[PDB]
Amino acid sequence: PRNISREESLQLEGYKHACHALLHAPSQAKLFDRVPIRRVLLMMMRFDGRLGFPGGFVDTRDISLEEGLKRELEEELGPALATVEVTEDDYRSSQVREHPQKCVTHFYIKELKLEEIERIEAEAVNAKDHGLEVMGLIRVPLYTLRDRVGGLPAFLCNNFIGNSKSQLLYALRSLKLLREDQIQEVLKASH
Amino acid sequence: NISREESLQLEGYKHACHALLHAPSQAKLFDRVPIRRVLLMMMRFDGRLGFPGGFVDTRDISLEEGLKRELEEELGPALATVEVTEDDYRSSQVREHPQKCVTHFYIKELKLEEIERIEAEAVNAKDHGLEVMGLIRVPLYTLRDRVGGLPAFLCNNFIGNSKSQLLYALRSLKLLREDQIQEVLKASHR
Ligand SMILES: [Mn+2]
Ligand SMILES: [Mn+2]
Ligand SMILES: [Mn+2]
Ligand SMILES: [Mn+2]
Ligand SMILES: [Mn+2]
Repeated sequence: PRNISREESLQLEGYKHACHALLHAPSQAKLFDRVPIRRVLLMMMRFDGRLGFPGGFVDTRDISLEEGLKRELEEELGPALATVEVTEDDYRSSQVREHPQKCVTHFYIKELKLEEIERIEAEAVNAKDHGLEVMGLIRVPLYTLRDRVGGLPAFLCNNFIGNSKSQLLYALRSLKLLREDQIQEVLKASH
Repeated sequence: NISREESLQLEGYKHACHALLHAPSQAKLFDRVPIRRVLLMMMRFDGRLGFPGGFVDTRDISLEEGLKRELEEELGPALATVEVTEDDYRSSQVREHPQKCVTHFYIKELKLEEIERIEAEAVNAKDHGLEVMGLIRVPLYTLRDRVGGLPAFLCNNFIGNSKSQLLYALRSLKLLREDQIQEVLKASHR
């Protein structure tokens, strides 16, 4: 999994493209009324039994990266996304590979209002892809519990698709949620 | 393992109840792979997968009344009308080095629409976004690559003897035979 710029990857020939987004919102809620949730981050159980971000393959000879993302989000997350514009401003990074297959993955990150996230969750059951490609929506625990494992560390022990584990860790950094040491720490507690 | 009447009068041990709710399904994945059955589990606040339910004080209302409560709390209001009776009981396990606990497992077949209504109102549960970070369905099939679906699913991080219990259910409901179950774990483990 290699880093590459948007413009450079879009000039490539014979590559498959995918788009995936992290939809997130701040929250004041405290787990057990003591542990702050801080922010809601959405991921999913996929048909293949792995955790992933919503999104999928985009044909760039046909539609833009944003256009492809939009369609796949509405299919996977549901009608509530018709009110949700993920634009070029939301674009973050692009990784490329040639093995097993020549594949470029794009990652977006988009902040929403809490009630937006909540509407998305409420309406996900009505998605075309519910109970098929998408087996359920999930929130990422951002805290470590007193036992030093429960929460994010333990969650990172789940089974992730492609580079999704790495994209999330990037977002944790990008959104200033965890310091590099906190991130390294979480990864150790995870074993 | 353990036993029900042997378990319910221990001494000091803490008691928990969890349930697998499931329904038959005609749906097919890529218009190819049958779903067969919809089985509910969840992502917990601690980052692990588990069944809904929780602790129930043995002296404070029956094992079923503990469960039904923890169900409405975690899965939501829809459950008030779910009837998780004594006949829905299935097993108990004893542990010690952890907290000394008795886990009671319950399997109850519902109608699909009922599962659908449970997933749809789950976002209204007292514990949505607190104890319960989201419901999921258990993929029962195995993909052409012979890893995706259930075997990949068993590599996720499960609480307690949650995995154990699920394997039990799959045999309990004649969903997979013992060798098929073994095939799945051998694919899973690697
Ligand atoms: Mn997808
Ligand atoms: Mn898709
Ligand atoms: Mn409880
Ligand atoms: Mn509970
Ligand atoms: Mn619980």
